[PDB]
Amino acid sequence: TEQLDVACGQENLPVGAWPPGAAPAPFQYTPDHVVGPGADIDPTQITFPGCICVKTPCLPGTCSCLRHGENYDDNSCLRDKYAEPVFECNVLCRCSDHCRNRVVQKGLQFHFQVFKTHKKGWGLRTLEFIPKGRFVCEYAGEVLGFSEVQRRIHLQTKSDSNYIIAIREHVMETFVDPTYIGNIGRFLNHSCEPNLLMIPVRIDSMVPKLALFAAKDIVPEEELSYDYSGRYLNLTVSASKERLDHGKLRKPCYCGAKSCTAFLPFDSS
Ligand SMILES: Nc1ncnc2c1ncn2[C@@H]1O[C@H](CSCC[C@H](N)C(=O)O)[C@@H](O)[C@H]1O
Ligand SMILES: [Zn+2]
Ligand SMILES: [Zn+2]
Ligand SMILES: [Zn+2]
Ligand SMILES: [Zn+2]
Repeated sequence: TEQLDVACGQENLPVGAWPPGAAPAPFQYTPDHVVGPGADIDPTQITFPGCICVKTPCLPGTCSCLRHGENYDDNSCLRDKYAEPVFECNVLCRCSDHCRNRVVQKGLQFHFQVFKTHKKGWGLRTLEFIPKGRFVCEYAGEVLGFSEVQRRIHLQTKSDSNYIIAIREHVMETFVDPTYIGNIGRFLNHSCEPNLLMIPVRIDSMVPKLALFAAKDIVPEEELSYDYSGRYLNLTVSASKERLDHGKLRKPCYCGAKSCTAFLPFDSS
């Protein structure tokens, strides 16, 4: 039995695996964050009451979800010292599901493929063109507390892929770990010159979605990457987004970028 869809039917579109007859190490798929040990906020619970727009579209000035201008353009592309927080209209907003401020919530819109890279283990690539600015995928998994993070990191062995990420927004802190239960974003490799940008996007919950948007046009078969240090295009003091690992060895980076630093920029413990 060859597993056709790495996402197990749980996303809008299947995600294939390559090469034929090869599959990544098993994990439990989830399209969305789930509660993990130490989480104090259930990421599935509604926290935000939404906007009051019902008679006319949600627009800046009148939509309490759009207090910092439109997040997205009409093609659903992300527009664009302190960073403006992004809120989508949510399950409680009475605007229609066509509202231009509903984008991450709509889910995957491209066909991706988990594939064996030359030196980085499995990665994720697109099988189709993705326009600059378009939502690509979340990085979703168990939402953990700080001590649980510490507990898991300290067990990371030498060949372990490291997946926990720490999001700090200035402090709101969110730890997401798709190691055991996670979505397809867990397969994104790091690049020193990546093609995705991660933005914390709030929808129903105070626990943000870690939404990756295309930072440039991405062509078919192009591998999808983001910066594990979270520095790429991160030009405010407001939001650090750091992948964590254990141990003092600096792991080599094989991203191939001209500005490669030669090391994978985990925050080590
Ligand atoms: N630019 C890069 N250079 C070398 N290894 C990388 C890399 N980006 C990601 N990795 C590898 O991928 C791990 C992060 S999880 C990313 C998916 C992973 N390659 C997998 O097969 O499941 C890293 O710990 C490292 O093993
Ligand atoms: Zn509104
Ligand atoms: Zn709204
Ligand atoms: Zn709306
Ligand atoms: Zn690199």
